[PDB]
Order: sequence, then structure tokens, then C-alpha cells
Amino acid sequence: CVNLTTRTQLPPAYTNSFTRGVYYPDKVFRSSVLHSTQDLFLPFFSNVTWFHVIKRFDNPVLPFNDGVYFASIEKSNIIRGWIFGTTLDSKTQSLLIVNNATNVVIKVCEFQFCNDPFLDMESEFRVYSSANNCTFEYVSQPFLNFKNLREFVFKNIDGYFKIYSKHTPIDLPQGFSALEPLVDLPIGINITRFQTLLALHRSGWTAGAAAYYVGYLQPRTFLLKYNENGTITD
Amino acid sequence: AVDCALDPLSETKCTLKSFTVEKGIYQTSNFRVQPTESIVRFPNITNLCPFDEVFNATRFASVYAWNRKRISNCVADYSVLYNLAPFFTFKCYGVSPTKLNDLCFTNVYADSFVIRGDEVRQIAPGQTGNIADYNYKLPDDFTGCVIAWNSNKLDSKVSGNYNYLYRLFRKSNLKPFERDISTEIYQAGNKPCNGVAGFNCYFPLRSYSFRPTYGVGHQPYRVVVLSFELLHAPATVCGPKKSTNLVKNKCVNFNFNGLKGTGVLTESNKKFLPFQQFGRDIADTTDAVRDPQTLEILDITPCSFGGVSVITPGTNTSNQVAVLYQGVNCTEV
Amino acid sequence: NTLVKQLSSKFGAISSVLNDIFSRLDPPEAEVQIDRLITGRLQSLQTY
Amino acid sequence: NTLVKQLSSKFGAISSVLNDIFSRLDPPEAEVQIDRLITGRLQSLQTY
Amino acid sequence: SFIEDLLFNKVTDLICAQKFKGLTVLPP
Ligand SMILES: *[C@@H]1O[C@H](CO)[C@@H](O)[C@H](O)[C@H]1NC(C)=O
Ligand SMILES: *[C@@H]1O[C@H](CO)[C@@H](O)[C@H](O)[C@H]1NC(C)=O
Ligand SMILES: *[C@@H]1O[C@H](CO)[C@@H](O)[C@H](O)[C@H]1NC(C)=O
Ligand SMILES: *[C@@H]1O[C@H](CO)[C@@H](O)[C@H](O)[C@H]1NC(C)=O
Ligand SMILES: *[C@@H]1O[C@H](CO)[C@@H](O)[C@H](O)[C@H]1NC(C)=O
Ligand SMILES: *[C@@H]1O[C@H](CO)[C@@H](O)[C@H](O)[C@H]1NC(C)=O
Ligand SMILES: *[C@@H]1O[C@H](CO)[C@@H](O)[C@H](O)[C@H]1NC(C)=O
Repeated sequence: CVNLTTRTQLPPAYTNSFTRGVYYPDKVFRSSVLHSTQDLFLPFFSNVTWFHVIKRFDNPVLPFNDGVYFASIEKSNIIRGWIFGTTLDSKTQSLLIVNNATNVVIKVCEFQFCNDPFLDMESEFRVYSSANNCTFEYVSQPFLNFKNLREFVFKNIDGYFKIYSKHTPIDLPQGFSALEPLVDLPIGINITRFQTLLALHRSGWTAGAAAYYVGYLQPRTFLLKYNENGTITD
Repeated sequence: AVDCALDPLSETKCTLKSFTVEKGIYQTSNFRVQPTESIVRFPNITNLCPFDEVFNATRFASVYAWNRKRISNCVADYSVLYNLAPFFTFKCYGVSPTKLNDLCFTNVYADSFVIRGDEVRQIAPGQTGNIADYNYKLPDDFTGCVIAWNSNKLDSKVSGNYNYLYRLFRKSNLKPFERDISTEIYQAGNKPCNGVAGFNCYFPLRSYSFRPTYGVGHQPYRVVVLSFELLHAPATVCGPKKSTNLVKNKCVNFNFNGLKGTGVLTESNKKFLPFQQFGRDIADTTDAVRDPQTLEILDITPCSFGGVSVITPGTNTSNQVAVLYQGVNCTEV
Repeated sequence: NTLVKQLSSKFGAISSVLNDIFSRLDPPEAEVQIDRLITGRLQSLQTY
Repeated sequence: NTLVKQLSSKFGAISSVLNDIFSRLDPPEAEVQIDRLITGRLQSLQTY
Repeated sequence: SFIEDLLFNKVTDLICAQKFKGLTVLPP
């Protein structure tokens, strides 16, 4: 790793979310019914933080107050994985999610990173320098202007880490898109901060532009409508 | 005397509480269809899960560092949890300690530690004291069991044992199921203790020093707490019940993975999707179920029922009656 | 409609359904929950 | 007047005031006392 | 009649759910 002093100070953009961040809160089927729920949701018409990556490097460290709504507008799969933790060293457990070429790997244990971790067509995978014994490991099928919109919701409650996901082909747009549950993990950690991961390749050369949005969840009461099938339409 | 189940006139007399019935139309009762068979459906898991080493362990941890173990995806057997010792305490809250062999749970949690003899009563919902607010705290909606047994012959030693410790001084009461391992010094006074002992600077750990000689109410006790969560889930863990082939299009009583009922099971057309297990209706009752051995969806419909009325003239005139079945097409009585 | 919707109340019992109450507790103890449920439902129907 | 006066009756509990009930004794019986008070007050409202 | 037809037209799965709880409607 190297140290550089060429960064330019610029606050991230602020945008608004209209009707995004609605996910199925229970594992039960309902058809053509109006229901009321009280859970951790994303408030409607709420400001969210917008980062743009193309040079300029923007991988800050952000809190994990109660939950995270992470959205990515992108093409050619630059955003790769996620790091979650409390102190981000070998003194506390850290959760790590990386999308392989044709798989996804999730693991929770100690690790070691630089002050500005990054990822180096992929031939070399060097994000962490050391790794001690790990408690939970998991391998699964891959999760997969700008032409791809990926929405994810990360929660941690009742000693379980919940990942909800949704994908869509298309300054967020209008409309309604429910999020189906994807993974539950029995981890049980402290979790306070997190940081994203993007892929960069050395290469005239054109760099794909990507944008990602971060929003925070709060406890709220919602009234959901289920149509003839088990689809949330409003 | 009158027999209330011989003919409709007798049933009308028995309902009206009289030996004479006058002209009119009377509503007697309802008719149902009784079940004929019985089926039980449980998952095909056959392996066992660790219970021997949880109880037959060499060293249990201290109170402030209580040992936690997660139990899932097995078949639980509780018969072996009888001959632990000649006498032991076994108290279950939310369940009865005789019926937990035919119940299906989501996840099992086992917490193990060792406690002073007379503090066993303090491991209970909503109790205050020394260890229930500084060492181990339980919620007020607990659903589980608590087991405690004597450990004099194994734990106490003549030479002196000081490997068991508790905590006495803390700022605020612990959140339920929360652990603390801090050793930072207490600050009763107004000046810093600079990490050294002194007045108003007390080390927040203490020892037991068990010896074979103390009274019956002071020897160490071994305590294990089992926590369940009876909700809707894939039902990873539950006990030894034999399965049976399922029947369709016949009013039978069923036990699907712990849900008991009576009715008729039919092939379903609902558009379930991977994570959906069962379904509900307008009145918040179960309507569809998923068989945990074939991954197919079935619909539940209670078998036929209705109301019966009796039309008769006065008993003074004749003993002939007519029967009216309400709201049914009597090609399908 | 409201008479139908009243059936999901607990009235201080441990569950809103009867079969799980009868399949989890011994006869000495299930009586209190059954009594609570029965009294609540009777009151609702009488009010109707 | 009778609706207001109904607020100061025990309905079979230790006391009418509920903070004293909460402070004096443990949750296991405090739940029963609270249930008694709630049922009594709801019945009074229904009658009114 | 015409006015009777207009009046009749003016005034107009839940039934099964209610019936499965034991509430029925009788005809005049
Ligand atoms: C979000 O924050 C920005 C500045 O932090 C503010 O201008 C904007 O009004 C906020 N959004 C809402 C909906 O208030
Ligand atoms: C999957 O990712 C892990 C990262 O820990 C790596 O060690 C492994 O080699 C990868 N597997 C493949 C097939 O790329
Ligand atoms: C991991 O290693 C550390 C140090 O070697 C040890 O204290 C700890 O018990 C180990 N954990 C597991 C699960 O093996
Ligand atoms: C998580 O880590 C922070 C960092 O010190 C700490 O203040 C906090 O107490 C930890 N969480 C819990 C539940 O102890
Ligand atoms: C339910 O799914 C069917 C496909 O089987 C579809 O034709 C229908 O439009 C869906 N209902 C909606 C979207 O309300
Ligand atoms: C267990 O699973 C296998 C594979 O799906 C299935 O064929 C079998 O029937 C299951 N066990 C029982 C008792 O049905
Ligand atoms: C512990 O050891 C005894 C010794 O015979 C054995 O009978 C028992 O099954 C073991 N496990 C438990 C949980 O008691």
C-alpha cells in the first residue's frame, strides 16, 4: 500500500427517495389484502447520500445506525463487495462479502486492511493481508448511460444478519419495486461501520462510470397492499 | 323419559325441555362430518445433535462469561435428560416438561454456567438481586427451561479452587442476553484511580473459594438454560415422531410439523414463491400449507357442515315430522 | 366484519389459537388461558 | 359521575393505583393485577 | 316497472370466509 496527498475535498451529493425500500417483512402468503405492519423501514421522500465514482476515489467509512439501504446504478459490474465491522482490525470480528467470478463468498473473522482498502478482468485478489481462524464461512451462487439498478437492504437484529436484494434493468426513478428476501445468517456480532468495494483495472482507455446511494432505516408503520398473487403493488 | 338421539321429534323435545311440542318450525342443531383417518408429517432428518457434551462437560465457564451454544438441524430427545442426578431442579416456563417431545422449534440456545447454591432462585423471569442484574439477565417473555443440579463432589476441592468469579460493581443493569467482559476499574470517587487499587477503587471481580465443608445451602450448583423460539420457520429441529402417508379429498385430522387441525386437503393453485411456507386468509387463519417432505402446497378446507330444522304440527295431532337442511343442495347431503 | 376480526385477539393469553395451547401446556395450567379466551369471545358475541 | 367514580375500585387487585402495583411486587403477578384492572375498566366503558 | 327497475339497480370470497366461522344469512 502507498500514501498519496492528491485527494480533493468535495461533499457527496444529496438526493431524495420517493417510494423505494419496501420489502416483504414476513414469511407468510397473503392474496388481495390490505395489511398493516410495524417494522424498520425507509421513510418515504427521504434524503439519501449519493457518491459518484469514475482518478477520483470515494470509499469512505459510514455508520451502521440501524440498517442500510444500498442502491447502485451501474454498468459492467464495477461495484463488487462489502465489508462490515466495528473497528476494522484484528481486534474484533469482521464480516466480508465478495463476488467471485462465478460465486459469492461470505466469511466472518478477523482481518487486516490498509488505511484505504481497494481491489486490484480479474487475476489478482488481494484485499486482506492476514486472516486468522474464522467461525462462519458460506459459498453460494452469484447474486447476479447506466443500464443496471441493484437494490439491497442490510439488517442485523435478533442475532441474525438479513440480506434482501432486487435487480432491475432501466437521480433515482419513480415506481414501486418490492424486495424479496435473499439470505439469513446466524452471526451475532457488534457491527457499527461499513465500507463498499469497487473493482479497478489498469489499462484511449475508457472508465465505466458508477453511482451508489446510501440511506438509513427507522422504525415506522406501513400499510401494504397485496394483489391477487403474492405481489406487493402499493 | 325421553332419548335425545332417537328421532328428530325427540331431539326437538329435548331442546325445548318439554314433553309436548306445539305447531311451528324449530331449529334443533347442526350437522357435521366426522374424520376417518389420521396422519402425521415431520421432516426426514434422522441424526442427533450435541446434548451429551453440554451436560457431560469437564469445565463450565464463570458466570460473567457464560457459555452459549446453538443447536439446530437435528432430532431432539429429552428422555436422556432424566438421570442427571438423584435430585435436581427442572422448571419450564411457557411449556410443560412432559410434552416437549412432539413440538417443533426453530432454533435452540443453550447457556451454561455455575452459580452459588442459594442463588438458583435468581435465574428466573423478572427477578432482582446480585447476579440477575450484574451477571445474567433474562427477558420477561421467556419461553424455555432451566435445569440445576448439585456439583459438590466434582467442583469443590480441599486444596482450594479460585477459577470461578462473578461481578459485583457496575453502572447500569444489563440488557437481557448481554455479556460484559470489561475489567476497567470502578470510579466511586471523584478522582481517577490511575489503574491502581485504593479507596473507592475496587476490582469488580470476586471469588467463591468452595470447600467440602460449608453448609448444604452454599455448595456450587451447575445451571443450564434452554431457550426456544416457537414461530414460523423451516422448523430445523424437533423430536421423535414417526411419519405417515398423506391422504387427500377426505375429512381427516392432521399434524403438519406441529400444526394440528381437522379438514380436507386439496391440491393448490396459489402462486407461492421460494421463501413462502404457509398462507393465511381474511380472518387470520391458516389456509395453505407446505408438506415438509415433497415441497408441494396444499389447501385446507373444513369438511361439510350445516343447520337442521324440524317442521311438525302439534304432538296432540300427529307424531310425523319433516326435516329441512339449510343452505345445501341435497344432491350432496 | 368486526365480529369476524375479533377472533385474532389474545385477551392476555399466550396465543390466539387453541390447539397450540392444548399441545404445549399440561391440563392443570391450560385452564386459565382457555378461560380467558372463552370469556373474551363470549363478551364480543354478546355485545354484537 | 359514575364513570369517573369507577376509576377508584380494585376489581380484586391490591390497589387501584398501578405504579404502586408495579413497584411493590414482581411482574408475574403484576400482569394478573393489570389484566383485572383493564377488564374492569373496559366493561365500565361498554356499559356507559 | 321502469322506476322499480331503476331503484333496484341503484342499490347493491368474504362470504365464504364468514361462513367458515359460523355466521350465516337467512332468506326472506
Ligand atoms: C436532506 O439533507 C439536506 C442537507 O443535509 C437538506 O437540504 C434536505 O432538505 C434534506 N432532505 C429533506 C427531505 O429534508
Ligand atoms: C472465491 O473467493 C475466495 C475469496 O476468499 C477465493 O479464495 C477463491 O479462490 C474464489 N474461488 C474461485 C473459484 O474463484
Ligand atoms: C482461534 O484462535 C485463537 C488463537 O489461536 C484461539 O484463542 C481461539 O480459541 C480459536 N477459535 C477457534 C474457534 O478455533
Ligand atoms: C461495539 O463496539 C463499540 C466500540 O467500542 C462499543 O462502544 C460498543 O459497546 C460495542 N457494542 C456493544 C453491544 O457492546
Ligand atoms: C398473477 O400471475 C399471473 C401469472 O400466472 C399473471 O397473469 C397475473 O397478471 C398476476 N396478477 C397480478 C400481476 O396482479
Ligand atoms: C427425505 O428427503 C428425500 C429427498 O427429497 C425424500 O425422497 C424422502 O421422502 C424424505 N423423507 C421422507 C420420510 O419422506
Ligand atoms: C453422560 O454420561 C452418562 C454415563 O453413563 C451417560 O449415561 C449419559 O447418556 C451421558 N450424557 C448425558 C447428557 O447425561
